[PDB]
Amino acid sequence: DSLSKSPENWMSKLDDGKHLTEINIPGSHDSGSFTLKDPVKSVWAKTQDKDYLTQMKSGVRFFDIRGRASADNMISVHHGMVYLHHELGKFLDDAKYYLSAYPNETIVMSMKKDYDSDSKVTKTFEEIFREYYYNNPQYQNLFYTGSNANPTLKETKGKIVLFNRMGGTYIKSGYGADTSGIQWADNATFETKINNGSLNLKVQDEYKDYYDKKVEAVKNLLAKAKTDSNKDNVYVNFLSVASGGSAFNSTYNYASHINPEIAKTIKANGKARTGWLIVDYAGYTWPGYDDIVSEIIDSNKLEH
Ligand SMILES: O[C@H]1[C@H](O)[C@@H](O)[C@H](O)[C@@H](O)[C@H]1O
Repeated sequence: DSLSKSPENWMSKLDDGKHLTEINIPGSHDSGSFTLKDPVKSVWAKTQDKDYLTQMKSGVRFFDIRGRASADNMISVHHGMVYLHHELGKFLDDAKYYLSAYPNETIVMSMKKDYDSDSKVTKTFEEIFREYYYNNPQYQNLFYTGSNANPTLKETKGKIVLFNRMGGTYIKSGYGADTSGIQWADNATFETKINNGSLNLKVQDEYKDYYDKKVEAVKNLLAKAKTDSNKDNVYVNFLSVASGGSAFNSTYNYASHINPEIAKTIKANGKARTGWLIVDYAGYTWPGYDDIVSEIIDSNKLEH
């Protein structure tokens, strides 16, 4: 009866009546850094080792896309300064390709300008994205354009939904899609209203935390999500941290220690509300250890 035995289609099995906030959804942090292959330059920069398409087969439905405008018509996928060797449009095609395959899955694409734009560039990153990406003919059916604020799965089945960190946007469909974007606190657990007071955003993004204070920070959010069945609260709980949490040698190596541990909690809680977990090294499982993504998936309640 376990849903994650087949990660490619896990959503297609939920109740399309559910709001997407009410859906426990695994995500990858810094989703497109999988292209890094210099082991050295990789110690903190690399956060994933699969590609989008596998992340997807693997069960990942929240992607943390970091972008930089390198052209008025182009958004580069970056990790700060570090160009990650593809274009925004690399992600969108693979995703378009993928929903196209598993049409009853939905993806939440977060889009945050991680770096200043190149000198040629003139249009703002939001401008750049509203114009040449969201409002583009090629991606026309893919982006949820829906009127709703608490979008249902039924509504967004087959659509890339926006979790927008671009700031104020002239886009009206997705999460915090409105003129005042989403205020995000630097390095903190914090709460805000988005999409014009329709939804509350409760985030744990304490990315600077030392390793034990990180872990306590995710558990804290997870203990909030668990006992909150309000549709109008969205939870995004970042399991990723800087510097290995000051406890480890590499983001990979840090990853190896948080995920399994967080996985144990989630599993302890059984079928409860957990919100959206953003993990480094999504879909990587160490022999013996619980898998955070799988547990995320199996924490959902599906059929009575
Ligand atoms: O380095 C951090 C980390 O990538 C977080 O996941 C992101 O939310 C922050 O914006 C960023 O400053």
